[PDB]
Amino acid sequence: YRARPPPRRSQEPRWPDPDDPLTPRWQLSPRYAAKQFARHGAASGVAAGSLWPSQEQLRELEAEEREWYPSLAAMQESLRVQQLAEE
Amino acid sequence: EYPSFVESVDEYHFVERLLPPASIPRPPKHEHYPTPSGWQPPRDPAPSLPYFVRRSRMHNIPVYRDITHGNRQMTVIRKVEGDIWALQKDVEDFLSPLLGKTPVTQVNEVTGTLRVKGYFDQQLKAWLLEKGF
Amino acid sequence: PLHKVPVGLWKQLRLWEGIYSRLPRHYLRSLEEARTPTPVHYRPHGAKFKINPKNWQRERVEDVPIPVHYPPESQLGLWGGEGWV
Amino acid sequence: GPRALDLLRALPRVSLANLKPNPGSRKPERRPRGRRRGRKCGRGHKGERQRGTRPRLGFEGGQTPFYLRIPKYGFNEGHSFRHQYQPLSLNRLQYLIDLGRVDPTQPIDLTQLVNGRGVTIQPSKRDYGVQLVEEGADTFKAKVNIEVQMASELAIAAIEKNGGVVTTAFYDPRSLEILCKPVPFFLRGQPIPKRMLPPEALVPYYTDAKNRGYLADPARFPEARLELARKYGYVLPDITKDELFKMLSTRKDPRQIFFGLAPGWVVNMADKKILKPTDENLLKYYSS
Amino acid sequence: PPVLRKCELPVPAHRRPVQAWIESLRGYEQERVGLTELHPDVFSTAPRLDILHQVAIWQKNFKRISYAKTKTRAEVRGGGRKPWVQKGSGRARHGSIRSPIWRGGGVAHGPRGPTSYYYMLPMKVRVQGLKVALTVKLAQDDLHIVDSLELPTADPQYLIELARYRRWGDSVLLVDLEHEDMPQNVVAATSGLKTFNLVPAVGLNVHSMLKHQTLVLTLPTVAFLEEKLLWHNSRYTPLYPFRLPYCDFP
Amino acid sequence: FHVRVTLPPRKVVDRWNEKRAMFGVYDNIGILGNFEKHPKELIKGPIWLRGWKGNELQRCIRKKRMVGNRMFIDDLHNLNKRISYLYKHFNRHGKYR
Amino acid sequence: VTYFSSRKGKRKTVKAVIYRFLRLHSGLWLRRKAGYKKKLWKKTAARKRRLREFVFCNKTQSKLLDKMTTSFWKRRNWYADDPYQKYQDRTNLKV
RNA sequence: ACCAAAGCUAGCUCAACAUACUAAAC
Ligand SMILES: [Mg+2]
Ligand SMILES: [Mg+2]
Ligand SMILES: [Mg+2]
Ligand SMILES: [Mg+2]
Ligand SMILES: [Mg+2]
Ligand SMILES: [Mg+2]
Ligand SMILES: [Mg+2]
Ligand SMILES: [Mg+2]
Ligand SMILES: [Mg+2]
Ligand SMILES: [Mg+2]
Ligand SMILES: [Mg+2]
Ligand SMILES: [Mg+2]
Ligand SMILES: [Mg+2]
Ligand SMILES: [Mg+2]
Repeated sequence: YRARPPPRRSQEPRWPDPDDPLTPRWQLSPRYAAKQFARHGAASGVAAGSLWPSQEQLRELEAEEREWYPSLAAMQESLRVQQLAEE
Repeated sequence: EYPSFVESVDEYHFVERLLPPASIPRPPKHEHYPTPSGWQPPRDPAPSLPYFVRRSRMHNIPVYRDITHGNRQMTVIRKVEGDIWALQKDVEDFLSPLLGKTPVTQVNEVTGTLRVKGYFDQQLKAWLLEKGF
Repeated sequence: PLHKVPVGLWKQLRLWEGIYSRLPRHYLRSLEEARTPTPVHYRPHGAKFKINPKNWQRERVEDVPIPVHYPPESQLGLWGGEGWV
Repeated sequence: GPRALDLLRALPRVSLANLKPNPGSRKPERRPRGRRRGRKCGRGHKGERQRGTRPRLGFEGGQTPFYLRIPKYGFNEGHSFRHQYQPLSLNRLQYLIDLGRVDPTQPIDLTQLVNGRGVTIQPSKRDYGVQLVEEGADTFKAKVNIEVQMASELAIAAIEKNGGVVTTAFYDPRSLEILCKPVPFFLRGQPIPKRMLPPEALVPYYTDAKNRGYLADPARFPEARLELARKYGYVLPDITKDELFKMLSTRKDPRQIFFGLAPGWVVNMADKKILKPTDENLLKYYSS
Repeated sequence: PPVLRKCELPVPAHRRPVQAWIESLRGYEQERVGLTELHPDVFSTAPRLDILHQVAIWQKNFKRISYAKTKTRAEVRGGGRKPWVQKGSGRARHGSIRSPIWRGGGVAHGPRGPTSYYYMLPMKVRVQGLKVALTVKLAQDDLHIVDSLELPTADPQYLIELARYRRWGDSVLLVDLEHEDMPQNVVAATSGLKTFNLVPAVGLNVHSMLKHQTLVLTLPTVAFLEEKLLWHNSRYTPLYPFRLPYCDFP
Repeated sequence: FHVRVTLPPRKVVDRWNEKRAMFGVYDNIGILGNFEKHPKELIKGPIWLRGWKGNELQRCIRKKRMVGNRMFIDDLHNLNKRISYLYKHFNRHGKYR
Repeated sequence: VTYFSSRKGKRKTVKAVIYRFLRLHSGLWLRRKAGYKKKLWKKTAARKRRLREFVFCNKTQSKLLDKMTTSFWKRRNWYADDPYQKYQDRTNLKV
């Protein structure tokens, strides 16, 4: 007998059907398209401008960072106040 | 409202440094042996011994120590090709004056492995280095 | 054997097929979306992160709406979006 | 050499009909059948043990258990928030350099170490990078531009004696994951994020010149080097007169993760391209 | 014209490569056409029948999924109530009528659902098993190197008579380099035979090598197998799966 | 203990059919093929068992987690009851504790 | 002890032992003496020192705690300024 | 020697795919 064709992983980008309700959610999430671009990029067909955050996303990121990450000068001033208090 | 981007190939030589090698690089040739880390390559020709202790994939001597039951200490010499009984005889002749008696040994011939009863890893490593393996 | 489509999508499939498909698209899109109603009985927290008073670490907090029951007499009046807790 | 290959000539063909595992590799399972292994089948007489209803492990038959009578004390209290640093001995570093896993001609970083398989960083286990110890400081003869997160005075002195550069930088867990596994991050499709600043607990460590902190004042580095040299009794070499001074003095921006790359770039490895942002808000956010 | 093949990989200084004949599948009598050199770390390693047995058992078992399932006493249809009272009846006490004691009752332990007997031997163990299979096939005079796997005709009886003349045995496994690069002559000659099986290089396995009495390898297949098998002797542990981009690995 | 009185027809099994001749052909697909596809991909069977192995409790847990939303009513009830029984037996019953 | 969890099917660990015990990497378990904070005015300075001193556990209790803890608590931890880092290993144990 | 004994089939079980899911008769 002759062997069957070997199982080969396709290197072409694969996009699931967004209108089929049987497709999973992780295959429609934006991270799926981002990873498809990272894998192929050219043959993927993903707008490279979408990899960066949008305006509202940038604003929310800046708010989060300014609320949960103090500046180096402010942190040094807080540390100086604390060491002065201990002294 | 997609932001504009620039596509460049100039800074892609930095990405080559972030790719780990899938193989192990051969040790560089030094002007003096042994190296400061104590490493030493084998001799250029093969010795006339009827056995060959092949180096590990990291270019180290395959002499390890093993513990069993929390109190049984053994020393394992691996990667032996040839008359393993000659290597066993040489090991017993080398370890007899150190202990005053013939050391207990097991010879796995189908595996090419020697197993001495006790911790003699450093001494066996130095002995194999003197023998040029 | 197993069902090809999960049970949670059966109502969606019936809404997609049959006479439910011939309904107006604006009505259909108004019915599909399930917006979170305003908190009436539970009091939500403002920020998405909070510092634990015991752990002194930042943790992501979320708001879970408390189930409220609307008796059939509430559909004849205007209770303000509340009901029986 | 392998006389077994010559012995295999007289032996018949090796097939699936003559295959035996190693003697002792398979301990045969024993079933409750027969006169010996039947008749209560290794369970004993009545009680809870034969019927399979004995209490849990810590239970001692109603007596207050040992694992509950001991008072609570802080031993692992806040253990999931203690910063961990994988140790790297100068002995191991010299071993890697001598075996050729890492090259002293280039700036050595955590990415280079994990590529050379010198250290393994598990950032999900609260690991915060690599610390330098001095277990092999006596026989260290390598001149490298090392980049660690913590270092001991003895290790820094042993490196300066050979004429290297030690620097302690900070990496929040995300940047540590990215620095340890860059290719799995480049295959993710996300821009290179910024390097978060160290918290207030580590700021005095990274703004100190004795620790060679990456946020420390570069004007106090020669003074600290001279103090270390005069303390450990070795002459401080003229580092600026070295042929590899550029490689020895190359630095990373406190917001930078890799060498040469910049926060906000997308590495498309399929087309070998680097997409850089051009938006003003994007650039301000990525350079802040 | 003598066709000679040299080892394209570094051979250790203490070991010499093993030489083998290169036959041709075109003529009946032309059995000695060239000379090939095979790496000793691939075709002359130590014969490890235990590793052979391990890899064979793995190949047989790791794909198995037993679709055997019996109904316990909880899945049988009836038996929801006591058949008789606990006392007074004079007979034995019972609960459900679907107990494993009863006739139409459930099974006490039995097989439970689809069971997957799945496990993965270490990659170096599987590679060493392949090496040992090739080495024993060479050492037992059951490995034959051919060139280009060319055939004059598509007659399977031609291959039958050729194997009977060359005393290859009952079963022959011809390994080619690629699947689409297989000549239609040998394809049609092997599609009608049972004991003569044609497989590509990525389809070589310990189970098939032990099932077929004779192995046939072409020169490009030998080179490919040597290159694929010798890579694991001096490789690192995978930081991430080898399907991802590495420095020197595809 | 009454044994059959006639000999059964000898099953003529050919060990050289297609399946027996090509069995386990691509087991080394990753090793001999520049690893892209794990031998997991050759496993044919239920979805919750392709390249996975566990005891009965883990099997039931994984089945309910993966394909539980498509099972029938009686099948899902029997699966929940089996999960409960296996939980109680494995966490409260036994000898070695 | 939950030998097989219901969500993941894994083995769980009891939190009391991690709250009142400390495992060194060499296999030893460290604990506090019971009653070192109760009625200190009624006890002698020597007894109070005995209560304040740390203590080890024997083989049976150590194996019990190993059974009650998972493998996450038996790992090698490299903490910054760990007081027990010098005790994480064992030296000169001639068994 | 009675009572009796032996068949190999009816069919079931577990999965995969699947039109997309209250069969036919009304
Ligand atoms: Mg061991
Ligand atoms: Mg037993
Ligand atoms: Mg058993
Ligand atoms: Mg008995
Ligand atoms: Mg009895
Ligand atoms: Mg008794
Ligand atoms: Mg009793
Ligand atoms: Mg009894
Ligand atoms: Mg009591
Ligand atoms: Mg670690
Ligand atoms: Mg019932
Ligand atoms: Mg009832
Ligand atoms: Mg009952
Ligand atoms: Mg039944």
